[PDB]
Amino acid sequence: EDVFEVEKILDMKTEGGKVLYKVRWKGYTSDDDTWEPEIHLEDCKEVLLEFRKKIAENKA
Amino acid sequence: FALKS
Repeated sequence: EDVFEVEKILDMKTEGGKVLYKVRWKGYTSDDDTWEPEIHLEDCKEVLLEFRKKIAENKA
Repeated sequence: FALKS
């Protein structure tokens, strides 16, 4: 009921020691993006890696 | 598939 399909990750921040990744949910608008802890992504690590590849390349 | 906060 409360589980949804991830599309891609588009940002990352640390908030009070919490590392959070901004998730774009498949089929939803950017108004529905949420900040998720890395633990919520442990089943879609490849999606997180694609985002980390981009930010490393953009630096660079 | 992920829990959405």
